[PDB]
Amino acid sequence: RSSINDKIIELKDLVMGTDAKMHKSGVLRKAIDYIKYLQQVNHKLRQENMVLKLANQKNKL
Amino acid sequence: RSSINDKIIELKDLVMGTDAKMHKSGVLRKAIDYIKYLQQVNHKLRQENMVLKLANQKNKL
Amino acid sequence: MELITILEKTVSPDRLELEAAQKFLERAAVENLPTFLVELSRVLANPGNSQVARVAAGLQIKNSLTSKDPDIKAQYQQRWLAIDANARREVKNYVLQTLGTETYRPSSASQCVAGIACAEIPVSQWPELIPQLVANVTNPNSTEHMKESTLEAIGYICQDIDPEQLQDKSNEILTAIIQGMRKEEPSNNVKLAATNALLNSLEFTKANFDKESERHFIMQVVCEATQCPDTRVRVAALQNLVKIMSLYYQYMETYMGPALFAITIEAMKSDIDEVALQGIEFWSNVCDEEMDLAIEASEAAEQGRPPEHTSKFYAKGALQYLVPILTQTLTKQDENDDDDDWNPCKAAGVCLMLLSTCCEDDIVPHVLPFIKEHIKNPDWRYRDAAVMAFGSILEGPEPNQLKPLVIQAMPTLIELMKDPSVVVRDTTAWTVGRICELLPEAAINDVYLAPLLQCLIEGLSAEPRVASNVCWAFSSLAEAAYEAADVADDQEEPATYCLSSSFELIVQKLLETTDRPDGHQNNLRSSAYESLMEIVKNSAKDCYPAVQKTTLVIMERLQQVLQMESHIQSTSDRIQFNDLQSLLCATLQNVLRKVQHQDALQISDVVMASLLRMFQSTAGSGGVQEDALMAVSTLVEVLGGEFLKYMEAFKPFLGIGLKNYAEYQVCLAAVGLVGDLCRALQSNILPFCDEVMQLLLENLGNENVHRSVKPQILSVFGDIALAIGGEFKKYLEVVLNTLQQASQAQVDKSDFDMVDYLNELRESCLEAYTGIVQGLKGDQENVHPDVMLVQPRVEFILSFIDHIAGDEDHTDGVVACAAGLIGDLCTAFGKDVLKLVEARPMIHELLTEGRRSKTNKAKTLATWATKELRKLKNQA
Repeated sequence: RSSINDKIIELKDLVMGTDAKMHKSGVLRKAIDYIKYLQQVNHKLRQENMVLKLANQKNKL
Repeated sequence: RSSINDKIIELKDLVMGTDAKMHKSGVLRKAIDYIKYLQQVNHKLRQENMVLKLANQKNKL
Repeated sequence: MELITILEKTVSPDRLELEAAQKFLERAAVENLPTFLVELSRVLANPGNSQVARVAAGLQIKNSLTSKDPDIKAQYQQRWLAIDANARREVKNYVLQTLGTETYRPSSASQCVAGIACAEIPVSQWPELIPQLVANVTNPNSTEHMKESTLEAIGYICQDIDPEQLQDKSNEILTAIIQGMRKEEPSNNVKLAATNALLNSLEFTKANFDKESERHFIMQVVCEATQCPDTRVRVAALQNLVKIMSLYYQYMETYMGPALFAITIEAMKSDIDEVALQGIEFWSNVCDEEMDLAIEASEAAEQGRPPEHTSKFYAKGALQYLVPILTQTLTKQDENDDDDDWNPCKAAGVCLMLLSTCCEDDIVPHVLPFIKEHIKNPDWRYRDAAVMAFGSILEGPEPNQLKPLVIQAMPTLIELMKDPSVVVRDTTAWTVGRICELLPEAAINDVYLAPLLQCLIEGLSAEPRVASNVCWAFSSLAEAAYEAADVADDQEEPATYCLSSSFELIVQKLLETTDRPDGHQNNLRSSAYESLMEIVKNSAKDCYPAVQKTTLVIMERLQQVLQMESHIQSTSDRIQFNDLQSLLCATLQNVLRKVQHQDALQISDVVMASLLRMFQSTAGSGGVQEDALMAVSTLVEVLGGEFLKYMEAFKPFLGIGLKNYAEYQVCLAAVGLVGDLCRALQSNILPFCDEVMQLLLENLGNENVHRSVKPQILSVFGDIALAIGGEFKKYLEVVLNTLQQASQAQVDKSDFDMVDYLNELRESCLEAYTGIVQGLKGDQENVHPDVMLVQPRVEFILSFIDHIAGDEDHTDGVVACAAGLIGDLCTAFGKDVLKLVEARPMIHELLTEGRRSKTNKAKTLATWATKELRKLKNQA
């Protein structure tokens, strides 16, 4: 059932948009970039949330 | 030439690291699950920073 | 006619009378909908009328208040309260009282109390609804028909009402739904409408499950409910454990051992399909949650933080209980299975595969015994299960543990290929494929490779069921044979590989297979082509003569099909044709890339005829276009310069594609072909340059065009400059200003798509600049004066790169081009360069980044750029 392509498609509907179509070898591009993107973004958020808990846990009663 | 669309070794490198091995379909499966995870995490992390912000981050004349 | 008669004019002997309502009713609704539905609410809340007039009444009240289209839906609701804010005044109690009127026909009242509220709640309204429905169950004096249908309503509300707008008042609703379930409740019919309701509410009870207090009760009811002898309930109950398990895995530690485990296992055993399917599902959901938690653990570990949630490893823990039950279910086969039908047998094989990728290695031991014992069994259902069990644990375990087992399984596997049962034979061809794809090494092994190929060349003749997987097998095997003979590959391509001895026969049979009075069954055809293409792409330069015979055969068929177009009858026939069409071109591309420049030329005229004809005549499709362009590109790339003769007799089309931005996909192909022409002809292309440059620069300006298409264009400007060199000076002017415009573009780096787009733009610009400097610099290490024209921009350029150097959202690709652009800039002006980058440290960090980089292009180019910069250091 799950060919190499049905996953590639599942990945398309994943990275870009529902049903608009870029071809293969383009999806494995954005996919790689998206992952790198999400990783950093998330790392930054984890930090920002540290300061918003450190320079925030002081102010309390 | 030899690896531009067949070069899922890069997508693999991210999701599993260069170290070990695996086949195509078992990399875009790992890719798909990982993106979905980074998406959630990111969402969660996001709705969190939103709290430490809107909340105590302000009001103490 | 009437009202209690027209709505019933659907169950009568007459085809033209079937619309006796679809016209009157409809061609009367718009006129006075507020006076078309309201009245309907009267017949609905009318105990007198039958169940075909009241139900048909509610239907026109429902449909006029709902549809299953994310747009058409959120449009009728407004109209519902865009109406007399007094016209609904009565409907919201005219229908809210029909509940509990008949036996099983005022049920529509539920379908209405929902949709209506699914529009009057997002606006703080009908504060007299939720209060009602609840009390309609908490009230220890209501009837079945009452409660039952009231629960449904509530249910139908949780299913379609934005979870957001309801997260509030959830204990009343939950309380109502909880009581409708208590083991006390006499009517199973009630419990049922209540369980199916809870299922739809599990989403917005998050607040509730968190407090262990309430949870245990919710959990206890659901578990009891699974014991109720009314299967309908039983299932819907098991359905709740399945969802709950996928939403609150964290709070399952408690009821797992003393309950869930036992409940579900029995379920998996149930001789009742609807039941066991939920059992298998429950554990597949454990596997999912656990695999995902496994990532969390890995990530958190190198983040020196504890995992947000941890896995109690249930799946690994129930292996000994699970595997026997599953492998036994694989036995409940259904000889009669050409079905799009789901069932325990299917579910089990999949669930097994899941478990296999979750517990990996641990799996084999629990599965091997069942395999070894039954792969010999006289009963075909057991031989099948054995092969199947075996094939489906092939992904998860460490390969070096399976490779040996495989090697010892091959002979048996090869014989089973000839088993008398189709089922056994389908399952085996499949297992053979999985081997071929997950463990090439063992498949391509020389001990059994000979018999293994004989067997498959045969398998190709089998039933679409068997053959189809045989194709998949051949594709996997093909790539593996190539990548193996690799060290036997000298001067960039294998002189030979192990499939050689049989290549000629393999492609031969595949062509026959292509051909199948039934090729449409199991995609046998698409698979045969995809397989033939793959056997061709991954082939040894020693069977080239075999690839030739094929090309003729492919051109022959491409022709017969092009004439075969004027015989289309069914809308079906169309799509078919289109498919066979594309499939062939696709095959044409793959073959061409493999033929000698010499063989290309001969084929040239023919191919181009077919493609030109195929683009020309088929100038009324659109999808076909983007397929013929691809073919040409491929041809352009192999013919190189000789392609010049088809140019004139092709230009009109490249034009249609470049202008047709209504289907950017095609415009994209067109843009690429241009660059594909720049390299194949060059200077020579100058004739059309005029037309192209403007036509292109046109699209960069007209903004109807999809933005993805733009970066491709800027990039192509550099392909042009390289091909016409000093002649580009004519266009140097505008292009340079455009590149600057695009370079300074900006976007909210908070909309990813907008990160990819921005980088594609940044990467596209740098390419064009590069192609320009190169194009003007010429190449005879004398550095033609033309390059000085871009001398002014040098200051700006070394800039845009900086922005990037600063912005993190980058891509190694961008870092790559940038490094290169620098290299070239030193190579042309080079004084003026060294100091500007000196007054820009960030650039330098970027260069190092382009070295500590994993990507190849990135590495080399940074290296070079650095030596080219360090060279300018001691020039003074």
